[PDB]
Amino acid sequence: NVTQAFGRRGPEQTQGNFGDQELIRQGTDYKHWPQIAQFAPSASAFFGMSRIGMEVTPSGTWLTYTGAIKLDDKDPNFKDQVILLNKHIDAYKTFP
Amino acid sequence: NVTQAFGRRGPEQTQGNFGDQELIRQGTDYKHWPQIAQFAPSASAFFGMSRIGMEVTPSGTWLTYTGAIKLDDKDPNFKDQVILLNKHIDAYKTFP
Amino acid sequence: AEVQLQASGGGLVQAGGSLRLSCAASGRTDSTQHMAWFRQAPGKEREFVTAIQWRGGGTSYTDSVKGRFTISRDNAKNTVYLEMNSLKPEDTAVYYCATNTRWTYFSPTVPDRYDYWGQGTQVTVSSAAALEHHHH
Repeated sequence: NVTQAFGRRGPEQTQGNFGDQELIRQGTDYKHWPQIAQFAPSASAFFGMSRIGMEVTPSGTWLTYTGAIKLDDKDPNFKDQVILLNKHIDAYKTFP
Repeated sequence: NVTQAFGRRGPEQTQGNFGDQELIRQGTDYKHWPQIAQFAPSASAFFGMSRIGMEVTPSGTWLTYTGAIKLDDKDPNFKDQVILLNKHIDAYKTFP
Repeated sequence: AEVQLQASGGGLVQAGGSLRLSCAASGRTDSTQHMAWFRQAPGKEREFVTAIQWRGGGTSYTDSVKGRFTISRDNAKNTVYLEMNSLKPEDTAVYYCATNTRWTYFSPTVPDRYDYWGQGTQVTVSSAAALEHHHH
């Protein structure tokens, strides 16, 4: 369960926003999870392409990160990949 | 190698900012890379804790992300980890 | 009107001269995600110039100003600076700083995606014509 491991989906920066009810409940057992995991960066890509920072707050010391992974419109499944990713991006807004 | 794969370190949104010349040249062969790579998130963690977005720009369609990783203050090597990460964050500003 | 923007730094210089625009943000600066500069020349449409991420600090520039213009912000204060070197007559325009609140990685380049706006600052690049202004 995504909620137990990484918290509730929400509009805050402290909160993750990815995942509909199926993906939250099933997690990696979601049918199309491998099609999503392929876009996750490797260790080298993460620290190589992302813009990294450091903040010392009352809650602790945080390694901040942000970046952009180019999707290949050339991939035959590009349209399906975009649809799949959009299905889970900010899906919490339509939750009961 | 890091420059060849991801590009030169800089302040622009199209560029990464992490890595001194030693890490840039050696890459994964850098002596302290495993100690840095441990903070890189796994695929499930990346999509679970980050704020994900789908952004279509003149350059193309991009899967974007932002987040923060809390460093364990009870970790015995917490102080060395901060030094090593700060050793590479925005180090390009000190490049000759 | 949760966020207020204070802009300054415009002036009249010769070609090749330099200026520094400043945009100080006040109020609920926490919601700011991107700060950008737009410009409008006489008889022309509003054009995107540069932008910066409020948190990470990534920067963006239009092609015509790359290398000559540099936007920056020290993370602790809420004032952003636009350093303008090697100014050309094509840079003569009214400059406007703006902020938004929706998170995106790439700074938007259209005015409608920004929510708060500062006062326009006039920038004029003149060919040996500031002399008359100096006298007056």
